[PDB]
Amino acid sequence: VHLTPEEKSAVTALWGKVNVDEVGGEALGRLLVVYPWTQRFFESFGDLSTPDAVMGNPKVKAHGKKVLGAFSDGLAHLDNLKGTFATLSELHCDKLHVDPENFRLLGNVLVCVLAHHFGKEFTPPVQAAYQKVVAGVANALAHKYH
Amino acid sequence: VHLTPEEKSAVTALWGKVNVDEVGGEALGRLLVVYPWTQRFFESFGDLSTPDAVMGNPKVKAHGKKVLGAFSDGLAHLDNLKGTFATLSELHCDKLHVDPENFRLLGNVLVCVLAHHFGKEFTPPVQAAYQKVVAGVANALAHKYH
Amino acid sequence: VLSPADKTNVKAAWGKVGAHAGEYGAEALERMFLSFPTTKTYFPHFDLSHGSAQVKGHGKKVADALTNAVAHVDDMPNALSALSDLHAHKLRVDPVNFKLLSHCLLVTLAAHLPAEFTPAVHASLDKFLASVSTVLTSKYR
Amino acid sequence: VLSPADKTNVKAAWGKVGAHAGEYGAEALERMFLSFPTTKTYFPHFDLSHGSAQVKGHGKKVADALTNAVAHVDDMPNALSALSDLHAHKLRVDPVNFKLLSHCLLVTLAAHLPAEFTPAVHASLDKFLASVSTVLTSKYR
Ligand code: HEM
Ligand code: HEM
Ligand code: HEM
Ligand code: HEM
Ligand SMILES: Cc1cc(C)cc(NC(=O)Cc2ccc(OC(C)(C)C(=O)O)cc2)c1
Ligand SMILES: Cc1cc(C)cc(NC(=O)Cc2ccc(OC(C)(C)C(=O)O)cc2)c1
Repeated sequence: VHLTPEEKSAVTALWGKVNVDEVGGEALGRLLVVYPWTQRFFESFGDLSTPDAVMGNPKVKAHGKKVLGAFSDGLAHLDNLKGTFATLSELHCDKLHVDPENFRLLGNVLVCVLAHHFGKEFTPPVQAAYQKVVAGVANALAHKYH
Repeated sequence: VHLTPEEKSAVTALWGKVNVDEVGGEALGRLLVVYPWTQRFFESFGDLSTPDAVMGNPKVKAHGKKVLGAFSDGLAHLDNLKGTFATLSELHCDKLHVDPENFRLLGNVLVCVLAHHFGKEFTPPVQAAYQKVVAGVANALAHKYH
Repeated sequence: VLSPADKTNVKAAWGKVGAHAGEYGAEALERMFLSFPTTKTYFPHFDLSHGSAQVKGHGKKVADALTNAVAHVDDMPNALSALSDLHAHKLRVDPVNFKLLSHCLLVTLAAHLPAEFTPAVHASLDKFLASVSTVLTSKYR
Repeated sequence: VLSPADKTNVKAAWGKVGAHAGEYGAEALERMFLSFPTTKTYFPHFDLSHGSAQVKGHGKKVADALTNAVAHVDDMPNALSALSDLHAHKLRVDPVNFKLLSHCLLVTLAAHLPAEFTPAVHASLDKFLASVSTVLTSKYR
């Protein structure tokens, strides 16, 4: 994606303060609570009956850290997101059958988590930088869908 | 945009049968009728209260012709839609203040008009090729927005 | 909100569809799968080939539901109650897809009803499909 | 449909917003203009620079309308009737933009309510904003 040097530094700087595992579980759990239809892929994770059950679910937490870990590695390749997520795109389309809209929803939920986590540090300009990144990753993951 | 040989042939062959004057007027008119809020950009066009008033309106027919005419030139540059529409893109942003979401609606309305006009000949594969073209043009026109 | 003119327009257009409803349902699905590839993610268990009896069978169910909705246009929430439960709690189709199918239904109707698909009927049908879509996603959360 | 739990969650969160409603509204608008540039096409008559009186004033109007919607959550179509007419007949803002402002309002609240923005409240606020958006676009056609 096209990020100005200042936008790239804002993203990087902020990310260095992120506990990837904590935020990954938090984002995925909120995705499942706020947009419950995304729970369709996780019926094997067990109890997702209530918000506390979703947030406290160890399998939701484990999938969150895996998803956010790949996201995190993607920030080191902001200039080649399509090439970085090509295989994951194919996997999500051909084997997992994940509607790409889910990636957009996760992206917005992630932006809300960063805002809740960082408060005033998550300024309007910093949010704008993250919106571009999250849209870029969602576009990269949907690129190989056919 | 990238289209397969069959898709490019489908688009080109069908377009050779399109009377830009006639189709442009239908497409713009139906846009103003089905999605009434788009009328906000045409206060100086006259009577737009009833479907019959919009469809028979001479300024709507003239503008529709201009729009599809520019759309036609883009079909001849399918491999470089962004460069082809750069000037009109800035124009639509800086001078006209047209929310790019309107380009999407027009494209869908155009597809309905081609289907209405060509019937059986506008097959599922042909529609698929046109949906790509119309999405590409809308994207090309929104490219210079800032 | 569907005005009395909208209801008349919808009843008139659907009446002309009549016995061809199922065939138009299947064509609409085919148009959607080809035009919007991501919608295929909800049917990994189907053969989506052109001519597929699975698609033809599903198109007929979709079309019958719409026929039911037209007949009960003044009472859609209850008429489609089981269907909204199904999509909200089992199928869990992301809401955006209903706009994709609605568009494809419109394109299918346009290609088959040249005389009845006037600008006014087009607007009424689009309003109708948006209402059906709204009822079908009303229990999502 | 906002459940009774949703209504309780919205009132509690909005109560905490309190006197800052106006400045949070202005912040949400600034976030929208930066994150989603296309929304500026609706404000070419405004000085959109940071802290302009026009943005601060509009932010206050938006927040007051939301406070009104919270106070009459059981009857929103009636409470927002005039606003629905205005957006439908004069402003004519494309429906997608309401989702963009809703997201930016949600991010603003998240950034300012660390204790109150729990997963359940986040869901309730998102549903509420979606409801307000539906009422405001209900008379579009
Ligand atoms: C930033 C977005 C995302 C990234 C970077 C991402 C990344 C990944 C990764 C790295 C895996 C592991 C694949 C493997 O083991 O080979 C995975 C698996 C999977 N993902 Fe995604 N993912 C994203 C979004 C989503 C969303 C939003 C959903 C659905 C709501 C989803 C559903 C799944 C499922 C069901 C699996 C299989 C898990 C398992 O078998 O244990 N993903 N994803
Ligand atoms: C997607 C295809 C589109 C193309 C290729 C396009 C093309 C054009 C062209 C060539 C002009 C004429 C400029 C001139 O002669 O100086 C123009 C003007 C205009 N367009 Fe677009 N346009 C498109 C869509 C839209 C849409 C969807 C809207 C809004 C609903 C819109 C609103 C306008 C307006 C307000 C003008 C000015 C008309 C006037 O001078 O009164 N355009 N466009
Ligand atoms: C106008 C909108 C729609 C109507 C009226 C409708 C109606 C129906 C009906 C009647 C069924 C069959 C239920 C039964 O077996 O009794 C069904 C199933 C289903 N629908 Fe929907 N639907 C609509 C839109 C969607 C959309 C947009 C998608 C996804 C892109 C979708 C995906 C499904 C799936 C996956 C099934 C199950 C098919 C099977 O396994 O047999 N539906 N729908
Ligand atoms: C939660 C959703 C929203 C609420 C509660 C809301 C509320 C309002 C209110 C209370 C006014 C002032 C009316 C008056 O002065 O009499 C207004 C004006 C306006 N709104 Fe909306 N609005 C919403 C969303 C939107 C969105 C998404 C946009 C566009 C991106 C928008 C664009 C406008 C414009 C251009 C004006 C005119 C401003 C002026 O010139 O003073 N609104 N809105
Ligand atoms: C920034 C941005 C941009 C866009 C297009 C959408 C959003 N997010 C949303 O639309 C979230 C959202 C809200 C409601 C949704 O559907 C249901 C059926 C619950 C509804 O409309 O009430 C589906 C999704 C955010
Ligand atoms: C192919 C395709 C893809 C997408 C995303 C949308 C569409 N089109 C639409 O959804 C049309 C549409 C319908 C209704 C709209 O808003 C109002 C307020 C009238 C409503 O929801 O009823 C706004 C737009 C078509």
